[PDB]
Amino acid sequence: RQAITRAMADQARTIRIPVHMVEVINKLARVQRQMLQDLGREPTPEELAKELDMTPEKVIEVQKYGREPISLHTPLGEDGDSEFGDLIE
DNA sequence: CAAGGCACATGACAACGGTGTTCAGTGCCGCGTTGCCCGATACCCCCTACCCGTAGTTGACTGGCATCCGGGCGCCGGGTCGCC
Repeated sequence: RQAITRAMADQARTIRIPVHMVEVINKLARVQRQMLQDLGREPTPEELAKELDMTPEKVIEVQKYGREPISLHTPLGEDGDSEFGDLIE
């Protein structure tokens, strides 16, 4: 499990995330999932911040850092021929 | 009636008038040309806060994934095993 999780942290995401940011983001994600499961509603950012014990600015920071790129070579969907990489200047 | 004698003016004669130049000197009064003076600015230091990588964590826990069909259409071209 150690080797597998190290590999997932260090080689899964297109934009590399440090291992301890990786555990921070997965911790906040799983606990937020628990918040949704308990309260049955999207938790407010301040409540999440206190649950994580960090301040809201770190919450927003890791939330924004925990994304993944979208591929240009995808159909635009407006038309089959068109692709996303041919619409951004 | 002709010749000789005195008045006023006249051909030049310099020297003043008044004013315009001259090289000359020295300033007069504006730009500059430079010594300070500071003032700010780049650039060494020390401290700790936090990012990021490495290394453990012992009941047991021993093979996955969901595919894929209504192209359609034809040809090439090779493989592939029956055929006698």
